[PDB]
Amino acid sequence: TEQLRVGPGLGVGPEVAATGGFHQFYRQLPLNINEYKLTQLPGRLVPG
Amino acid sequence: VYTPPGGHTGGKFTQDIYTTDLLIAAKDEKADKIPLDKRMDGTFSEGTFVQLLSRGPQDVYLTYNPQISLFKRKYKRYTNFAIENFEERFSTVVKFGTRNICQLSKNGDLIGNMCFRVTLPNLGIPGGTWAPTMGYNIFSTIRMRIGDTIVQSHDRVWYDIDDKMFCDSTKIQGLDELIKRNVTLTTDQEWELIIPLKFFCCKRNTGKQQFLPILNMDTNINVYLEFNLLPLNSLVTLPTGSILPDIQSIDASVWVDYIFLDDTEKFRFAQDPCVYLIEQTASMDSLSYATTTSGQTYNKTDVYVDMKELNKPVKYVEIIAYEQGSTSFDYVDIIESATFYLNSDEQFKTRAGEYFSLVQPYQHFKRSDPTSNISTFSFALDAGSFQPNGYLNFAPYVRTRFAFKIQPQTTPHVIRLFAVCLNWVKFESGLVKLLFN
Amino acid sequence: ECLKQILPGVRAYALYVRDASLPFSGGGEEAFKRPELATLKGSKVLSGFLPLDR
Amino acid sequence: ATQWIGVNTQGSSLKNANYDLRADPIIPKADVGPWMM
Amino acid sequence: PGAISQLVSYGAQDVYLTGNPQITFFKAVYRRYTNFAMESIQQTFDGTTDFGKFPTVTISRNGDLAGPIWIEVNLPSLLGYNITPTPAEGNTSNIAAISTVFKDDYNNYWWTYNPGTTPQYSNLIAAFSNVDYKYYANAVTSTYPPTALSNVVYSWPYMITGNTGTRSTVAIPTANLRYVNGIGLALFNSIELELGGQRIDKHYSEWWDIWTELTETAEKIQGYNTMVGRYDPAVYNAGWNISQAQGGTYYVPLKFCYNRNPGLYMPLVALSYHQMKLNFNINNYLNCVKCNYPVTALTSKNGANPLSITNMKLYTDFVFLDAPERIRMSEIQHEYLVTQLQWQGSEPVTAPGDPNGSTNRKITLNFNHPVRELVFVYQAASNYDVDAVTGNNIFDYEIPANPTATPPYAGGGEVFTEVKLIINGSDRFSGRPGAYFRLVQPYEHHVRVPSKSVYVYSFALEDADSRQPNGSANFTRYDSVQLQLTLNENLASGRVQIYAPNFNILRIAAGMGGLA
Amino acid sequence: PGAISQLVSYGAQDVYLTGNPQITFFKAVYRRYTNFAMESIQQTFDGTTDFGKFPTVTISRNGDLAGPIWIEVNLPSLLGYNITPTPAEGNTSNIAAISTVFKDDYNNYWWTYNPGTTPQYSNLIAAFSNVDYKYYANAVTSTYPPTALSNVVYSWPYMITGNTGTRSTVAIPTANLRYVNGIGLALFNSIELELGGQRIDKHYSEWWDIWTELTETAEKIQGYNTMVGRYDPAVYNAGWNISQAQGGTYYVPLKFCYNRNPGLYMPLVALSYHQMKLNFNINNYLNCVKCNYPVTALTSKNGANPLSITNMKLYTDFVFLDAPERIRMSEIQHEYLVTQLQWQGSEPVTAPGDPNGSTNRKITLNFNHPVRELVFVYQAASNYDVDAVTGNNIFDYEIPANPTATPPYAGGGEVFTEVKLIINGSDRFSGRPGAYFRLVQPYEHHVRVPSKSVYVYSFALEDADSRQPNGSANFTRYDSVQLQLTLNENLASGRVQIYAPNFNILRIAAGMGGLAF
Amino acid sequence: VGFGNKVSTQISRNGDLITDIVVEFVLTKGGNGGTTYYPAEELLQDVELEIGGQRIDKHYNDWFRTYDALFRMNDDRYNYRRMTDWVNNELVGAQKRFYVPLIFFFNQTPGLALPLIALQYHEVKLYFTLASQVQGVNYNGSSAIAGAAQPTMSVWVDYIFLDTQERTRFAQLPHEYLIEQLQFTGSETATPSATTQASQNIRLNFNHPTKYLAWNFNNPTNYGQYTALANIPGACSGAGTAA
Repeated sequence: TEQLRVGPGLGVGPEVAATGGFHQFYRQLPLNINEYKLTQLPGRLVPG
Repeated sequence: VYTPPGGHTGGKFTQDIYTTDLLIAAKDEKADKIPLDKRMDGTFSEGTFVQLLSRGPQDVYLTYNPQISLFKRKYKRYTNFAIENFEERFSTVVKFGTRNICQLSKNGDLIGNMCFRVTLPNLGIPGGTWAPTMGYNIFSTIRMRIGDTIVQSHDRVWYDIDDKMFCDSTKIQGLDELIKRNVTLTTDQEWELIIPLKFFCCKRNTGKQQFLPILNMDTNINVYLEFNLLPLNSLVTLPTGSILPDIQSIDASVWVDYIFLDDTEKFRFAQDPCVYLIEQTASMDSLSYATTTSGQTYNKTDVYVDMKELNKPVKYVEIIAYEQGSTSFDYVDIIESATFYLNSDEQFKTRAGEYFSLVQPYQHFKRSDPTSNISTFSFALDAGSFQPNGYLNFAPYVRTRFAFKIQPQTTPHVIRLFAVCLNWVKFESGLVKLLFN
Repeated sequence: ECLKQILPGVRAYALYVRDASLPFSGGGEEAFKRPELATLKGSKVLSGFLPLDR
Repeated sequence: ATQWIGVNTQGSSLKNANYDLRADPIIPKADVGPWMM
Repeated sequence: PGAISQLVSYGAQDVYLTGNPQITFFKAVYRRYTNFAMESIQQTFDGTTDFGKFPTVTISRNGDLAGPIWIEVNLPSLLGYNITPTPAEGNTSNIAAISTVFKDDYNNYWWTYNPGTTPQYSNLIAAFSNVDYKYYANAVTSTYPPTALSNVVYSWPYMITGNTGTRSTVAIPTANLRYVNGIGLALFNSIELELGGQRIDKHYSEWWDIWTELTETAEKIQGYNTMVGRYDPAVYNAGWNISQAQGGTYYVPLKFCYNRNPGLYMPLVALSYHQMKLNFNINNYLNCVKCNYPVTALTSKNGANPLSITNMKLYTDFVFLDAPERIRMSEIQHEYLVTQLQWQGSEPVTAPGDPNGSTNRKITLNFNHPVRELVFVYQAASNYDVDAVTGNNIFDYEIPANPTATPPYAGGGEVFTEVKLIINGSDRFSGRPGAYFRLVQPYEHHVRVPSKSVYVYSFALEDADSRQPNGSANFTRYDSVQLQLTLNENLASGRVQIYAPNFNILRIAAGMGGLA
Repeated sequence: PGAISQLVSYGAQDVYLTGNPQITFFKAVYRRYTNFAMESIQQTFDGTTDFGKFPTVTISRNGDLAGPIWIEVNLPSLLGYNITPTPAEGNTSNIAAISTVFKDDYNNYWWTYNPGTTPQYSNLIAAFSNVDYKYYANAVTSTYPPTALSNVVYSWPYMITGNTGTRSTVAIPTANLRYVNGIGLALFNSIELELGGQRIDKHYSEWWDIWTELTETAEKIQGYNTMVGRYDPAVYNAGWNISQAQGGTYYVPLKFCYNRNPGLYMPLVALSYHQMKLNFNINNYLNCVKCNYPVTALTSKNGANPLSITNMKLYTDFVFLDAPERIRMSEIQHEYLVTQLQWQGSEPVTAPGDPNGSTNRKITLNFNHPVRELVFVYQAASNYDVDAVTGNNIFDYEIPANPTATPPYAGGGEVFTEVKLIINGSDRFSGRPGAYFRLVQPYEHHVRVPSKSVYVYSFALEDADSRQPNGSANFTRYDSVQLQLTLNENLASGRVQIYAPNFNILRIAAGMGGLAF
Repeated sequence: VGFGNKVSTQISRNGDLITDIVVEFVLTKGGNGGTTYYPAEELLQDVELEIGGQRIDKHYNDWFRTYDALFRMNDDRYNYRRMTDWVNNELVGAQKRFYVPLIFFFNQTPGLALPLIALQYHEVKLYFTLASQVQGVNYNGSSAIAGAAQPTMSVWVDYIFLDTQERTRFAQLPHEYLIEQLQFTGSETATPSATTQASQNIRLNFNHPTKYLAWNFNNPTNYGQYTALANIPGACSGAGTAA
């Protein structure tokens, strides 16, 4: 058989040999867990 | 600056005339090819993101074109049933030294597991003790008679071997307490023995279900259990000058778990024919000593067991040795090597006794010899599975034997081989018959 | 729910009257079948001798 | 109908017994689950 | 010859076993899964996490399905805590870290060695064995290096009293202060699981030990025991220290149907509006220690710390699923097969002389869904009490010693002699002895048979949960259920607990969850 | 009443369990299989099978599939061998088969007994207990037979010095010479499995020890220790000798996927051009033994044999198929999902008291194929050395008793305090205390908890290969992976041996096999 | 029923609506006048209430004491004391029937009467935890009282029977009841021992619109002791004399 000496890359198909060099570029941020508990309350004026 | 190896766009594998099947379908049918790299949810360690999205061509066998999930589990819905526990009685007074026959009452729709219960009367001899394992030492033979035919038979030695070979470890300590094994029972106290009966029934035997369709046994065709008990003279040891008080009646019964079914199956089992795969046993021994015409006895350097009476597909055999006179438990390893013949042809290269005791059992349970000296030989990849994984059919053979090479003995030991073989029992038209004899 | 009881009920009854009417199932050699040996200890009988043709 | 004797409104232990010696009128039931409306 | 000959020979039975083959055993087969990855992610606590507190933990939607949960508990080492009543022996004192009047040479501790003195080196405090690595009290000295060694210092921070004779006096405590063997389970009297505010399940300290002894596998019990304790009674009641009387990290699993079965991992991806919470019930620090002295203060020497828990951190093992699974999970309605635990209590006396009762007792069982089994355990001594001395050993399902009868009776087993379950006034089955329920039922149904006397009865053909129904009894159609106990005649005056794991269905739809 | 009330009133909630039934628990079924038979056939070695040799075995195409393989090793009892520097008291001298000055009467050994002498029989050498079957030294005598038996003689070839006085000198050698506990595994440093010269897998003595502890069941591991000579340290370190210092036949399994999973049995019928061969690496003569003296060599008392291996046989269980399958096996190509091991060695100073280390140590990993689990084995002690004195006890992945610090520290355990894995520079998981990986991980996922300091981490959900993958981490696409280990401060320098069992595809076609990357 | 045990009730459905619930205890005290202090509600260690298995609230004996201290006034709190304690200098051996009204959302006023008629799927179930340490009945301080008798307990529920018109409406129409809940977890104080004013900042964990916060500083040994003991009349045992 043919040996597929596949390397580094991220998020790619089985036909792809490698895409990365030493640091693959793409990453994603989380969604900020328990954010729903946090409200960012607006301020108000005092009549003064 | 030079073009990186493989090109500025990451290098790819070509699609040639040798690439087939998954290495192509995985890419064209890739279910997650559509998302614009938004496949994963949030709140994670980045390495987990990397792992989840780092599949290669070697993964087309594992995670491409999925068939199932590990988490979208389904369960199967089952026919409604419930179990009631009935106590069956012996027709007459239960005594030691005779055959005590218990008739079943056909209480339920299926018979599941069965257990025999007996107490030991308090003979009242302060220096007296009972047999090492009264849970088995008393049961010379147990048979299950189904109509006119016998489905299976077992005796004291097989039962103890079964436990020492197919009782899974987390149950042994509880079982030893249950059958009062490895303990000394004195004759001052009345002891309660509860003994499981390793029939072709559901559990206790590495089996699955194999229920008895009791409803379709018609009229005067019933289930009888034959409990052949040894006389007390072989069971209880008394000090010199102590006279056996004797037992005129025994408190004994049989616990049978009866299952009642929903109407659908309730009638099907009563009416429709059913065939079950069952396990039957045989016992073939050979003496370590030989006798001649003048009555002289000589020890055998080489002793073989003729398995000529065994005519069934065998899953495995079990080999023990024990002193001829001490007809009791606690077995001894007296075998240096052994080999197997079919019609005088070798089946495998002679192996040492340690192979049969320590190695061969790997196939199945209880590959150990803490106090046990039980060795086996299998004809199947596993012994325990209900599935008929493999067997050797002895029906067409005329000269089968295991030849055991031993050191010359001073104690008259006997080598005893058990076979466990497959058969079928059919319940049809009110009758129960075996397919093969 | 009714048909779930009636349908196996009808099947069960038809089989009941089948057996309630005649002895056993009516089956002959199919029911009253003793087990087969099917071993070869004596499938070839060694006829003791072969006489000459005369 | 042997499985249907002693049946409650769903699998709960209501002490079925009619403690209220009266009529018990019917409660309308729209099959809206997660959030009634 | 060999296997080749075996293949040539043919029997009639073969037509039923190898004829027209359906499967083979030598062609490996497997199925394919949507790629997923696991991660154990820490959860936070709302509230104080120490002895006697009731913190709440909300399990956040970190992944798509919330699987196994482990609680990491960091307990202090009590060998350094005083028991204020000080019945005797002056509690405890550190030897090595303080009291610099003591000198350490060749790991031997001597009182105030004067380097300018005579060959009579000094008064010995403790000897050290360079091959055993243990300290010894009252070692024999005819020369500076001690020779014969005895009286092993099983408890290192022993007491010393000075200004008595010409030298101070050293002795080893006789009171072994230690954690209840099952400390990782004893700490938490209960944990409730709720989703959306609806209670789903609840475990009790006793249950985890009962389930472990009843449905655990071989060669993991030593591992499990190491994580939560549970030193076998045969060595725990031998008075061991150092190993049984130390703090450190304990790992407590939560064995819910939603934690030990991948198919039931809580589908939080489909529960955007309902979070699930764990409500904790933790014991008081004046508990879970089976001490020789009555315990009252149990408070540190170094300051006044009341045996606080140093850390408590739970981790949920989340699975992250790929796109097609996450899409189906949020769009498709699900009905998950789940298990709930219920239990009942009663308090018999088993006729202690006085007319307070008999050996014939009934317990009413108020259970509410199909039940897998009934599990009966018996806690009677001071092992249901709060005292430390012969008390608090809650995982002690046996008959205590009680030689306060003409026979100086103790122990013996066979807590119950016969039981029968009565359903709606009628027997469900004919009575069977305690041995039947202690050994035969688990021999047939469960993966192990219990060491501690635990009596079980199953409604299943065989069962250890097994991730698939296999028979149940529906207690919603039983208007009156009583379990009749025939008791032994040498039981103490304590409580009976009956547990009944049962079925329900968890419906997941439109971001909200709940039980039928 | 009875179970009928339960049967009948199954109730509304139970509709999910018993409604519209799909299966029955009351009909036992089985499937018909493909006729086969097994034969155990002995293979031979090419090359000397002794210490320090690298023999190979070619597995002959006797059957259709090659199943389990066991190595049957015949070792001499070594108490018949001398420690050449003679550290003390003549390590061994046979006193039964040789030296006619020894007399034997009632199994009692006496010095030059003269039958014509007085009631003072002679000088007793060794007393024999007819009930215990043991010999005793320095027994009390007065009647012809000795009256009190003590000082049990465990090694029969004691040391004698003769003709120096009125009695010979009898001493029990103070030299408990024995094979390392783990002789069944230690004898073999490594073994390779290849098809056609191309290596597929390679196992080591360390892995076999760890895997057995990690993935073995009760009442099999106990036999494993007997046939694969190994002993729990609880008794081995108690000073046992004659009960353990024995040779004889040992049975070492090769736990390859091709040997353990029936479905992955090597289909030699389909491999007409590639033979399956095993390459052995046997340990050295001065190894796999332990003593309380500096052993430099062990040689026979009779002759000059340097404690060679007596014999060695390889037994392969071959599967023979009937014709229908044998034909299909040849004509149809196969693709098997198989496992192999990968590892990297590293010998850091490992946070010693010595100022050449630090407790924050990272080990860069070099794995590629999709990994099911990581396993870390700790070897940093005198037991990592080849010396016989406390050495060679390689299967002891604990902190040594090394009291070379202000506190006379020994043992204790907790080799690692925190473990974290990093992939592509970022954490794969939040760091957890070492006990997480010694107790929790193997409890949750694996079959057994080693209960010996073993660290594991799974990428799969509840399995131990289990003949089906349940998840993996594909290392082939990782930019860089490091294992971060927070060390204790009571460690010796030594090796950290990291294994990473992984999956690959074995393609077999046209009589040829090979590993597909 | 017993000290330290747990019992529960399921409210029968004999009516349309329910409002008050009164828990009865019959106790015998083991000491003379002044020995007890609210034994009826110390005993009622807590009551949890759920509908169909859904938790609605839970009240604790200390909440009952705190609530009484805050919200019951001069006539109703003395009558409350009459219902929960001995108030006439009764002597050892006195036997009294006690009434402990519950303080759930539906039982302090008819306007929030709980509609059982509209709950044909769910039962309303109450869990009662009885204290093991009850001052003057089972223990005097920490010392057990030999011969102490178990309580007699009963729970009474006040049912409302409606006419045909309203009965139909309550059964057929949907309802939204605006109800109260208690939120509670235990915690430790930071009381300073000497030459300092210690302070603590304790995190609150509450999650619905809150009418008020309330708190006390309790001696866990003595039910209702929210102040220090002192040699002031009524402030400690034997106060004012040499004992």
